[PDB]
Amino acid sequence: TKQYEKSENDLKALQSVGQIVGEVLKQLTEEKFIVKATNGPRYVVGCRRQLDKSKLKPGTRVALDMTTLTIMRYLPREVDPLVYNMSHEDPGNVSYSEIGGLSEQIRELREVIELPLTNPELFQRVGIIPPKGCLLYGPPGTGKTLLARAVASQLDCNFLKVVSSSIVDKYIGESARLIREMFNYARDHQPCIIFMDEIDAIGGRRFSEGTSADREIQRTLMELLNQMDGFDTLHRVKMIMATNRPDTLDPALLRPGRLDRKIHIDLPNEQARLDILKIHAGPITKHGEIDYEAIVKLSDGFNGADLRNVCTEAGMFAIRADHDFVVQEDFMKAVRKVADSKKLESKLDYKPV
Amino acid sequence: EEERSKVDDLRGTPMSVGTLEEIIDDNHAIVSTSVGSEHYVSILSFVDKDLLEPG
Amino acid sequence: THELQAMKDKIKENSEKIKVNKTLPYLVSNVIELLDVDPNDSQRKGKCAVIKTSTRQTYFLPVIGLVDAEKLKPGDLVGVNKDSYLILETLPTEYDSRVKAMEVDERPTEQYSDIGGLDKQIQELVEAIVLPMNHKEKFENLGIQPPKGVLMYGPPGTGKTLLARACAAQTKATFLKLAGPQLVQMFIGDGAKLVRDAFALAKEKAPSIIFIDELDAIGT
Amino acid sequence: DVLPPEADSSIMMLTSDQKPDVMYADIGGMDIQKQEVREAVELPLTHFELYKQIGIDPPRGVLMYGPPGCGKTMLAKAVAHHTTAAFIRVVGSEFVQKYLGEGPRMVRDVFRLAKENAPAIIFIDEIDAIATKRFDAQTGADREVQRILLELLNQMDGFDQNVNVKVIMATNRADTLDPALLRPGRLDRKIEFPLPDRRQKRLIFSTITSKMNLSEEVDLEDYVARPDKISGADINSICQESGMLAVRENRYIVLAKDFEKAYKTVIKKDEQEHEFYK
Amino acid sequence: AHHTDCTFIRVSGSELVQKFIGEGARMVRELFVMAREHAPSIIFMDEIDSI
Amino acid sequence: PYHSDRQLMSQVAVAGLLTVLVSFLDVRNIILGKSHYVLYGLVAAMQPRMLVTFDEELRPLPVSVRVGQAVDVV
Amino acid sequence: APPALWDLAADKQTLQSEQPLQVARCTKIINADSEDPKYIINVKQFAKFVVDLSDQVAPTDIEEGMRVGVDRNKYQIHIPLPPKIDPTVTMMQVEEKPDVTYSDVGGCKEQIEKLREVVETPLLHPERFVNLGIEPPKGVLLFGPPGTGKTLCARAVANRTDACFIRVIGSELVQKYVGEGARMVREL
Ligand SMILES: Nc1ncnc2c1ncn2[C@@H]1O[C@H](COP(=O)(O)OP(=O)(O)OP(=O)(O)O)[C@@H](O)[C@H]1O
Ligand SMILES: Nc1ncnc2c1ncn2[C@@H]1O[C@H](COP(=O)(O)OP(=O)(O)OP(=O)(O)O)[C@@H](O)[C@H]1O
Ligand SMILES: Nc1ncnc2c1ncn2[C@@H]1O[C@H](COP(=O)(O)OP(=O)(O)OP(=O)(O)O)[C@@H](O)[C@H]1O
Ligand SMILES: Nc1ncnc2c1ncn2[C@@H]1O[C@H](COP(=O)(O)OP(=O)(O)OP(=O)(O)O)[C@@H](O)[C@H]1O
Repeated sequence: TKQYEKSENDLKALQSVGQIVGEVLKQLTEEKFIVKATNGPRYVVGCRRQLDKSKLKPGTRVALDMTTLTIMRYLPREVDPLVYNMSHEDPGNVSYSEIGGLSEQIRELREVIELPLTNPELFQRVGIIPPKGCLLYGPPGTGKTLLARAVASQLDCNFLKVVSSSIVDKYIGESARLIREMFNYARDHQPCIIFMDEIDAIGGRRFSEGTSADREIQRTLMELLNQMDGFDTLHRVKMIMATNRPDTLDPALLRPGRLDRKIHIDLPNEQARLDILKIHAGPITKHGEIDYEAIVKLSDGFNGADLRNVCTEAGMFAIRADHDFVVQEDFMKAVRKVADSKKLESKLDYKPV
Repeated sequence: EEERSKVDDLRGTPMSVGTLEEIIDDNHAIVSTSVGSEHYVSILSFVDKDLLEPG
Repeated sequence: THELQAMKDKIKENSEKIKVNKTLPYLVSNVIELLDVDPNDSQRKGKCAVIKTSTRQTYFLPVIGLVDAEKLKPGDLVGVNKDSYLILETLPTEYDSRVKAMEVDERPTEQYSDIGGLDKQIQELVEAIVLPMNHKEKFENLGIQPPKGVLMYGPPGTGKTLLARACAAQTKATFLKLAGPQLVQMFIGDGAKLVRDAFALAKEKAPSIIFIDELDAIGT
Repeated sequence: DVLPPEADSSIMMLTSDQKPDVMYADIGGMDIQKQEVREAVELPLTHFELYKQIGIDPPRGVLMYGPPGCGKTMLAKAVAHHTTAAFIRVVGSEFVQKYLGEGPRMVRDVFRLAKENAPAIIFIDEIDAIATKRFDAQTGADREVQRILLELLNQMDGFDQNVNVKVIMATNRADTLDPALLRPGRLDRKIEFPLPDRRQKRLIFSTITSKMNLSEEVDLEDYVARPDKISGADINSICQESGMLAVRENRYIVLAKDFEKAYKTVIKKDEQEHEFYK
Repeated sequence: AHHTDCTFIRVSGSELVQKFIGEGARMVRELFVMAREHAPSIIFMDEIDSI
Repeated sequence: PYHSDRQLMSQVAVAGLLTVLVSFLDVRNIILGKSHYVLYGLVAAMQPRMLVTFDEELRPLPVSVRVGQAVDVV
Repeated sequence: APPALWDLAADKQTLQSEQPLQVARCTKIINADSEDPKYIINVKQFAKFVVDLSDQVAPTDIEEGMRVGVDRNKYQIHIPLPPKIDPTVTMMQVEEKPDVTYSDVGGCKEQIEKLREVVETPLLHPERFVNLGIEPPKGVLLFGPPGTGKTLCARAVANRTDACFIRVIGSELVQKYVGEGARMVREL
């Protein structure tokens, strides 16, 4: 009964209007602060005595009065898409074992990614500067977002998710300044890891001068490239990138410094195909007879994806046979045939480097 | 005579230069001026409302 | 012991006073979540959050008033009335017009009985669409991953559109038509937020079915 | 009243008390391009008088090109150890706002605090983003920012005569740059970073290897031999990839194994099967 | 043109002479309109002499 | 063709529903429409004038009850 | 001048009618309907508002994405307005007036017979096919040497009886800044 009156008394405090945000450009005096609103207009105001004048500093997010237009309260930093870049989730861990190959790539990115974090000493002794970047590309094969995804959910620490389609921004390519601010919050939560999916479009060449989109895209690219040309230490931030074709990425990204490492996925060997087939035979209930070398002999040149879809094709073809446990003869039939249909639709899998 | 000293007050002294977007049979015409300003204006004066045409 | 009804009278009178601040949660606004406490210069504690506007502007307010930061992570659409700069109610959901509702299908009258000669490939289709609906328990028994994308190709006709939309009317589940070139837009990457909104309302209406044609128009 | 001046707005100046990174002793390749940077930067910076005496007018316009390899911004990082002056570090894109009217305030402030701090130096990295022709009003705000390029261009005629500014600039592609800038009278200096040669090879090998623990087995001559037949590069970060094939281990003092294996690691693309023309 | 005192003009001109002069058209009639406003006038071809 | 008049007077009469004046209009257009048998032209080409027309058309100017049918002699 | 005299003399009643319904700025489409009374709305002012309607409008007349009039201060929906379109391009294509009647055909009969009964007969006598239905075909095609193309179209204009038809030239579809002709063809 009385708790309600507590809420209603809270409304009495809600009779106070929200204040207006702004930035601190400079300060002319103690009663003259050169400020700007997030909406563009600039102002000069004094302020009350609850501030610490030195704490103010230029380039400071503050809140202003609705009439006096002066600082009462302030907050250091804010960013909307960040927590959503941190909200990615992936199972595994164990999937890092489930992927099969590729071993030397797995351990390679484990070293150049994880090792600068935990052991800067090994690097600083030999005199070598740690690589700040890496590149992945399929689908000559596939497993990019899988592997790197299980590295994000594997190493944990701090990690940032980026799809290349969120930098679109429509008017005023300030998704550029979202790359700047995003890198600043990567300097906040550092050490951090950066995903980059589908980097071809946000990596284009501006070969032929044309239209508008290509130009402002190239502008955000200038932001990227010059923030990897620092003027800044990116040691503590990691960047992982995946795209179809390593062709349109321009020599600026192809240049070390900005992009130190280059690693690819290749079509899985019948050994790795064997292994991933093993881990894909686990969840599916099977008949007592199992022979993997049948499918390994028959299946050649598939993606790892095409192979797991081949296993699912076996089982979902086996829902017609209505058997709970299913023989691998039905798997040889449906796997073989429908797999070869995938290979008839496998047109133009041959990509540049 | 008196009409010249009348309609000028209503339209005076300042008036914006607008652009006719489309016409509704109410004599209300959806209009457009910088920026994104639509509206309904029913007037019988100076018109010529047939020959206006959008744009 | 009867004074509890007196406080009841004042909480209802204040609720009536809340109604005048509840009319209307006019302006739509975007949120940036924050929980902050400001020491001085003696002490002031609580929660304070950041807010955008429909007019692209941004404010900073002591936490609403009515509902608390229980909702949400930085959201939007929170209803706030003009100069109040306080949110009486947090409203959903999402957006937007043509993008929100591209298609809402009652049902086309035709069914698979109107076509013939496809019994094998319509067995494959009726498989891929029907087996997650009713037979999901069979999958969890066998440990099966159902299919998602299913490619449909051939020169008209065929008549694969009457196939997909007929059996789509036989699904009774939520169904959204879509045209391929619709994703071509006026500004950079509008089609992106378009498709994300599509799959968001699809995930809301789950299970559902979305049919697109002329993918090769936008898939070059 | 007006700005004090100059109290900004934005940017701001400095950040160069916590910077630059390392001194010009890093790179030893150029020795000529660095001399044009020398006479075109800090010979005018120390003497405005000797020019009027000898009767030759020094331009403030500086333009660098040729990448990759990098060069470029490392000459600025090295200039901040050379010189004590003003330093403007602005990404060519960084200033594009929601309101076109913010551009002129930003760049105008840049120039009035530049001449306020004169002797001064201003650097904009890759204006190629803002150097292309465009019409439509949406990007027409950016047509107002190339009108801003012409604004600050008129102001770059306004620094003359004498005191002062140094406008240095670089780009990854200079094709689309509209000639009004480069055309004589404003930016008069065209600098081109050359691909490293045998001098630049040996100098870059020595300077990068001086910062790593190296074995007495490792030879620099064979790698100014076979990679010099093709590369090219970026040679620096390729030796860094050698120390990084040492950082593949668990390694003590790097061997020619990780060197040669890093030169074949990054990179060789062979042309051609069809090369039998020759 | 300096000793003749007639106003001196070089042809396109980029990019931004399409801005100041006219909107979009053949545009040499609008440039020719400027040359009609200021007469006598010299039009130079700048430069398009290149390899 | 008479079908188009049939469709216009057929669709406009769907309203009101009666509103018997619609069953008055459907015959109204076909007075002159299906009357025929006389061409005018003007009346007339010889420069006389129709006497029933001016007469009758002067009364319904304040049209009230049966004056419209008196004029409907036409 | 007399017509302009009476034209300018109606402003006295016009200003009395000018006080009400003027607030119609601006046209606005809704986005969702929160509850029974309340509708969230977006206006090209780019501000967005949740509000009711002017109670003379029946609340069941509103649909999602419906351009509706407004009282700007209350922001309430004033009147639902049907048109959401159109850029002048389509009404530029909207066609009127006949010319070049049938007998202007140059003796082509089977052609003119088929391309005639395919449009007139279903449109002139719809009940006939509904009786025999079946169905008349969706559309037709013409082509050949220039003589005579597009002129039999003019004949379709002449013999056209009641419902107007919209001519569409070929080039107005293609425009630069891609995605324009799409909106075009869709909205037409
Ligand atoms: N080596 C692998 N081990 C396990 N699963 C794999 C492997 N390679 C691909 N897959 C399967 O492929 C699917 C997609 O993951 P992946 O990151 O390969 O997509 P992708 O590489 O972006 O595809 P594409 O390159 O064809 O666009 C996953 O469901 C995954 O199970
Ligand atoms: N095998 C068939 N069975 C039943 N109907 C058919 C068959 N082939 C063609 N049709 C008929 O042809 C008509 C035209 O359909 P059409 O072939 O254009 O559809 P579609 O090709 O699937 O659509 P789209 O052209 O977008 O691919 C349909 O009304 C359909 O009834
Ligand atoms: N002696 C040298 N010769 C060439 N490059 C070097 C030398 N020493 C260091 N570098 C490279 O220069 C890079 C930094 O240069 P900078 O920041 O100027 O890039 P940039 O010139 O903007 O890039 P780019 O010119 O490729 O677009 C370092 O990553 C380093 O690998
Ligand atoms: N068979 C015909 N009957 C009547 N008139 C004809 C015939 N052939 C040509 N003409 C006359 O010749 C003129 C030119 O033909 P028209 O321009 O209509 O064809 P077209 O428009 O060139 O065809 P297309 O649209 O394929 O270019 C027309 O004005 C028409 O009156």
